[PDB]
Amino acid sequence: LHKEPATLIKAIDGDTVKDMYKGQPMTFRLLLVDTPEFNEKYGPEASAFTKKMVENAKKIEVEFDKGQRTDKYGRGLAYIYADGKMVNEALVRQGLAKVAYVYKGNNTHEQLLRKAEAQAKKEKLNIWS
Ligand SMILES: Cc1cn([C@H]2C[C@H](OP(=O)(O)O)[C@@H](COP(=O)(O)O)O2)c(=O)[nH]c1=O
Ligand SMILES: [Ca+2]
Repeated sequence: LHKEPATLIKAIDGDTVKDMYKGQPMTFRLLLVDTPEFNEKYGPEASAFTKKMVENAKKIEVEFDKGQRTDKYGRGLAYIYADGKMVNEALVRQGLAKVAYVYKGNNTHEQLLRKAEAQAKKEKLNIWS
């Protein structure tokens, strides 16, 4: 896998962000996670966490996996990095997302994320509280 450049257009919610990628706007859905909807418990906290992480970064990157790059809604499927730190992993490590939507052949970072989930659970953080 490799990181590619993008620029934030707009944080959307805990697991979606609108970035410009190769000069075109697109909405990215974070691989391998599920944050609560805004209307749900922890949903606002997830949205706020992702927003601050992407808005504060000097450098946003996208990393596609080995399989599907868009989902059925035309959303990009990627791991997103903010100054080198993976947003997907950070959300899981803080108990603000579950590991979810693990489809075969776009699951390169599954075990990293699962390791983070286990530690969030041990710490009884947020969703695990
Ligand atoms: C994360 C992810 C979601 N999806 C689709 C599955 C779900 O379809 P359904 O909408 O039919 O439930 C939907 C969940 O995304 P959200 O959690 O953003 O709603 O996105 C993928 O197809 N591939 C992915 O890697
Ligand atoms: Ca969601």
